[PDB]
Amino acid sequence: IVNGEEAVPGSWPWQVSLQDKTGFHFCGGSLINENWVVTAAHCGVTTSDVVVAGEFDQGSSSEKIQKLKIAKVFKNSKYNSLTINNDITLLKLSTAASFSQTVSAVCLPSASDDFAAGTTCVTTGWGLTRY
Amino acid sequence: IVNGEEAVPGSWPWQVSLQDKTGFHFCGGSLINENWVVTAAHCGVTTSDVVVAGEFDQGSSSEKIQKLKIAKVFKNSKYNSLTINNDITLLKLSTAASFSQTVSAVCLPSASDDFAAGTTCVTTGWGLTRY
Amino acid sequence: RPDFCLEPPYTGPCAARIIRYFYNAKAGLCQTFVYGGCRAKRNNFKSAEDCMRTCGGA
Amino acid sequence: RPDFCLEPPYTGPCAARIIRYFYNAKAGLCQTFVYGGCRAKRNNFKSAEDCMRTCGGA
Amino acid sequence: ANTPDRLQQASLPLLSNTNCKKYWGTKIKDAMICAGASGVSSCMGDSGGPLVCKKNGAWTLVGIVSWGSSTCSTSTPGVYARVTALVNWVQQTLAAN
Amino acid sequence: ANTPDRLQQASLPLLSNTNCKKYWGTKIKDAMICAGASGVSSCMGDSGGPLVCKKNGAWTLVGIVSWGSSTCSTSTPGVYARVTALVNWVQQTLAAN
Amino acid sequence: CGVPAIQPVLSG
Amino acid sequence: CGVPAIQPVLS
Repeated sequence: IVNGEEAVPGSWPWQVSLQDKTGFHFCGGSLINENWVVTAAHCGVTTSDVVVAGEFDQGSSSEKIQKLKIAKVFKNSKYNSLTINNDITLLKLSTAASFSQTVSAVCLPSASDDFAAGTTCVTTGWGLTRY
Repeated sequence: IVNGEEAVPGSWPWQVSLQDKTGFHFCGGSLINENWVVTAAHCGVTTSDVVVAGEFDQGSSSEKIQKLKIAKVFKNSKYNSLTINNDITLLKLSTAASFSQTVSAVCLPSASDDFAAGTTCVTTGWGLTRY
Repeated sequence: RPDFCLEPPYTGPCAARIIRYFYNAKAGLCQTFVYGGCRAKRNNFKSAEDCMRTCGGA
Repeated sequence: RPDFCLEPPYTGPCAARIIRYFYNAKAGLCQTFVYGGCRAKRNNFKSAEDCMRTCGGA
Repeated sequence: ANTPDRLQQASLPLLSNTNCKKYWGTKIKDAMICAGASGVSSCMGDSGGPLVCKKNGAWTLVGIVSWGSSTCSTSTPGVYARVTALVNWVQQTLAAN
Repeated sequence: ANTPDRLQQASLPLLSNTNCKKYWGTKIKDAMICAGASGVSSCMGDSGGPLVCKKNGAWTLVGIVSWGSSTCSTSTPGVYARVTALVNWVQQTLAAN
Repeated sequence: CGVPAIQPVLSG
Repeated sequence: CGVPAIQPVLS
């Protein structure tokens, strides 16, 4: 996030880090319950990647995180790799997340929910703070 | 070679290029007969690399070369990975090179040969021409 | 080699941080770069070996 | 991570042209470089994966 | 050139499709929602993470970080997968698995 | 940079051990021979290739490109594996294989 | 869902 | 050995 600010630690407890087997962060995601993470289709997640829940400081080796293996990847078959439309993938975890002070789920809307233009919302992540 | 010059094509017919399985050149070597190449121990050649004989222009896909598989690598067991002393390895080819106008062997000295200081000698290769 | 081997690496418009390989004709070998996850150009490979087999020597 | 992960890549005195990996802390990932074949420093790996397992995040 | 160690956040407004199309035109498709152009920007490493708004007191996933300016410009709209257009697929997938 | 496509050559003089040690000191060992410091230099990609001298009219392998200046300086001695010190090992290895 | 145990603090 | 069929030209 460019020109954002540091989150209060643990205050976005659905935010996960998607990492390869060496620990390299390549995408974010959101817990929607204890067994499922929703992320973007273009992230290209596979069952060799891992979901890291409970993280704040990726450079702290002492933080108490949950490293969760992925059992199955469900990319939306309508993802359009030319137009980027329908850019959503679900990850079924092989072991449940354990919900806690720092790990829990975001709510999902109904399909008919209307969020008005101009509403102040929030986005979070470990992406670049400068291009 | 920095500040050298282009060789007459084929005029150093013992010169080989040691390449990985993709064609990347990492070291030179010299044919000493149809079945053996001598090179440096620090080149780290394995039986997955290949000896390319008869080459002049590595950027010419049409030049007629001999890509020769390596059956066995004989690194001098006295090679000193700290001092770089005894820096020699032999490669036994799994198939003999076919000697020709552009492929043939360099002679080897006797252990007692004296090559006097100041003798003008020649070195050849495809190493960098500028660091 | 294919001319696409000479093009600079292309991160693209998506916002992922995905490690890929591109051929660097100035250096003569493949190098890593960060790909955004969509709209890859052809000088974009999942392994150094794929990259060098396709573009090596360009 | 080990401080050796923060050192620039070291080609060394030998004259080979051997492709190796080093961790680039400015970019946060491992990158290829040309190693001369002797006297490697520790930020010098035979695969990107080895490099990232040893230095990733330094 | 490297990512922050510590999790970042940004507040930002949702944009109407009409205002989003003033920059991106026909690249905005029916399962996309725009937000930002407000002095902040998602950038490489953020993809797949959340865009949340409050609904009845609880944070609700409205977008998934997807694409935008190729230099992460803070004055152009960020584009996000529109969860309302995709949540029926989400629920069907969970129910079948 | 990148390597040249086309095979290069350079003429260069052998150096006495004493004169080579005036630059490299005790790093020069008994199976090494020096050549150059003459305006040319071996450099990365040349290793393992030949340093040949004529013996009774025939080109004879006197050195194997090994190591030298870390920037391939043309004014410092290049160092080569000394084939006369290693050729008994060569002949033994051939005879056994 | 959607109610963090540690409340977020946003600038503005 | 050591006698190239194509003669080198050295400057």
